[PDB]
Amino acid sequence: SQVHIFWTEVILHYRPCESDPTQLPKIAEKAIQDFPTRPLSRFIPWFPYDGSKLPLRPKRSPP
Amino acid sequence: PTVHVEVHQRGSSTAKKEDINLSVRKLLNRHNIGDYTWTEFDEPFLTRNVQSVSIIDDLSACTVALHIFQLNEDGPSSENLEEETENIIAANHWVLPAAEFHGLWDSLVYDVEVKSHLLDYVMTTLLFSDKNVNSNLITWNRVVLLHGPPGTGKTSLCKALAQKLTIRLSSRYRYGQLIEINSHSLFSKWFSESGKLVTKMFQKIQDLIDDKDALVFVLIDQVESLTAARNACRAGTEPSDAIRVVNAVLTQIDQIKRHSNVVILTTSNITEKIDVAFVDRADIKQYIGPPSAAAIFKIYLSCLEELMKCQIIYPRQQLLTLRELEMIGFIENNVSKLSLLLNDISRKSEGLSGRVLRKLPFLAHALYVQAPTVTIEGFLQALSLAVDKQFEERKKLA
Amino acid sequence: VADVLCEFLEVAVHLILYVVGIFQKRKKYNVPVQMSCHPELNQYIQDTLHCVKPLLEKNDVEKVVVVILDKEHRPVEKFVFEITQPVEQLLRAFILKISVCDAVLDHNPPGCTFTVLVHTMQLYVEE
Amino acid sequence: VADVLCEFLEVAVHLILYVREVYPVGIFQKRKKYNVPVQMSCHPELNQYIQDTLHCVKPLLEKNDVEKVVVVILDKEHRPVEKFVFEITQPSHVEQLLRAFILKISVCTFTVLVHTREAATRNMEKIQVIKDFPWILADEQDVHMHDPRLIPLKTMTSDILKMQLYVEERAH
Ligand SMILES: Nc1ncnc2c1ncn2[C@@H]1O[C@H](COP(=O)(O)OP(=O)(O)OP(O)(O)=S)[C@@H](O)[C@H]1O
Repeated sequence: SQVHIFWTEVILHYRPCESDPTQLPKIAEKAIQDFPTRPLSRFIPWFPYDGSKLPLRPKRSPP
Repeated sequence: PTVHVEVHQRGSSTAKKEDINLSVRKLLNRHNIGDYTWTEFDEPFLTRNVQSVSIIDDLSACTVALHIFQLNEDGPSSENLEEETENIIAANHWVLPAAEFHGLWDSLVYDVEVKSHLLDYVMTTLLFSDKNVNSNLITWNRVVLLHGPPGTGKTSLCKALAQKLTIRLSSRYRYGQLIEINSHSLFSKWFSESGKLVTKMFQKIQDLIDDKDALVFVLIDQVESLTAARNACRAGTEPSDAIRVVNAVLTQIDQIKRHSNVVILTTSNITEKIDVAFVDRADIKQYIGPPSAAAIFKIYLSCLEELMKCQIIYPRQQLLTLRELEMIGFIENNVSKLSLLLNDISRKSEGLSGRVLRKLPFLAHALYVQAPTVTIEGFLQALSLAVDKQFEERKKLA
Repeated sequence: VADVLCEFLEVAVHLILYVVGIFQKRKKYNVPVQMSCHPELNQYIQDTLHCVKPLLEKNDVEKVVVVILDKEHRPVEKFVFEITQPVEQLLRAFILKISVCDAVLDHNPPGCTFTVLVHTMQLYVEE
Repeated sequence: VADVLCEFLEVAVHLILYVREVYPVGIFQKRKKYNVPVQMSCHPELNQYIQDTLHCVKPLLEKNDVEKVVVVILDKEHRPVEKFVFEITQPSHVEQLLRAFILKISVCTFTVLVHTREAATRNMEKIQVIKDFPWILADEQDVHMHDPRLIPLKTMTSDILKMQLYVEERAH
């Protein structure tokens, strides 16, 4: 219901020390909005573990 | 050497200046190829935060300086009297750079190199200002006069100057003010009240000058009206208008001479009937003359490729510039004919004022051709008849 | 718990500013994370979360939207953190979700110039 | 990325012998790499053993006959506790995400367990031609990570390198 712009009844925030950005309020509007998300892709390793194949082990150990 | 680059930033774009500078420098160094202007881009940021990039007079050089500007959206503010707020002053106030002024500096075409002289004048002014020269020992009145034939774009060049200077000199003055002075609304004439009225508008000019981080241009139209020739006029019947309103402006302008972030720009029509004590208080009195044959051809081009750009003349034929016709040596050919006929119109349409020149396509597409879409050489013929239509119409009004 | 959640929002905002040499390994909440040594930024992010603090004392809250801006401040990326606000692996599990997010996805120019927002543990990214 | 990946496995294996203390802390030192403070070693026998390891592992990296190259923490009796799986589809922007893996290893004996579709015989003979140390096919007890926590530690779909790493590990 409320959004804050640490830069709907909006409670912006200013911190007067930083005030280089000559036009602040229009910058503040952009930060708030939503915009089209990409789907969170359910991930899969491409080369899985086949139990019929056995890997390689060198003999030697660290001192 | 040096070359200048100007890039239109969008108002709805709000990225920082140095990011814009880095992005445009990146585009330039990647491309690094004459005076053409970029419009096509390949970066989503740069697209949503730039409108166009342009080179102002094909070389891969890197002697590049960036000027970034924002043409202000709203138009003029109005200036009225302090206690007689009805109509006493009514001066126009542009907060440059301004929207209604862009493309203006490009369109104008002259043949005496007024643009370069009248721009490097202000450049040398700034050079002498930053070097701390003895203002008691080398000085300038900061007043530029332009006079000439009516309708020949004399006043157009002043708005173009102001726009180009608040664009070129950005980051040296945050912005510029341009005060357009109506020299007809300051003649409330009963016993020197106008000569007292000049004082108030000039105090307001002082108000807009002391803001020492803003470059201010004072544009006076009809500077012959404010300063009527007092000496040669053997009319003692002029009680106090010819002596106490010219002397009421020859002081307020000698008062702003001390400051440095002010420039006075004046437009005149009559060379005579103006005070000899004001044709000494102007640094540059440059004469703007009626267009000449090559100039007429270039303006007609500008109009015709403007129409083609908006698809009015649908079948796009290459219009050959006069340099290409000189190179070929005036050889008739199946594409070169149209430029030749344009050039015959140019000699035939000689001596007209620039304003009627920039009108003539309107009439030639108004009466002679009603077609919503026109093929070339009929539209050209429409021009060649509309020019004679203008000659005869001028002869009609005696 | 709101206070320690705000310190974990500190961990988030700034380590995600990381997730280059001006950054350094140090012990936070008993894990080594490679952030920045900046004391101005340290206390500035502390200030962001401690002004978010009374906000969460209100308890009415939806998201802590840690917008990773581009250099244009006009989001080409973003990181909405829609925690439906009412052991070390899970206090590191959140960081591994965001690392795998920036893994399948990609980051922004070095200085991300981010401006934390709030709408008054789960997340996603509007790219 | 051959050099880049090689040095990454070096800094890896030092962080691997560092973070879970299977070896004392004092043995390894630190220097500066990939704009990251990294953990290194200079002990001779380990240095040359890892040296042989890397200049024997580069050609599998170039030819791409490997479904996944793994680095495995082993006990004194070859008892695996953590596998680190390089599920790699190798076909200016790459090294920075290896910074990200460096962080990930900070928040994730030993063997180089190379899961290949072919037999390790070619790789084995190759080990005994670029090292005196013999390579053998991995037995039953050095592969079985019972109850594997299938969490993908960090994936990169770089146009130069489809690279995903994670620790195949028990519930721990
Ligand atoms: N020489 C020229 N070259 C190109 N365009 C011109 C030229 N002169 C005038 N124009 C066009 O004329 C239009 C307005 O010109 P003005 O400047 O108003 O003429 P003007 O000289 O003001 O006349 P006065 O003095 O105010 S009657 C502008 O749109 C100009 O583009």
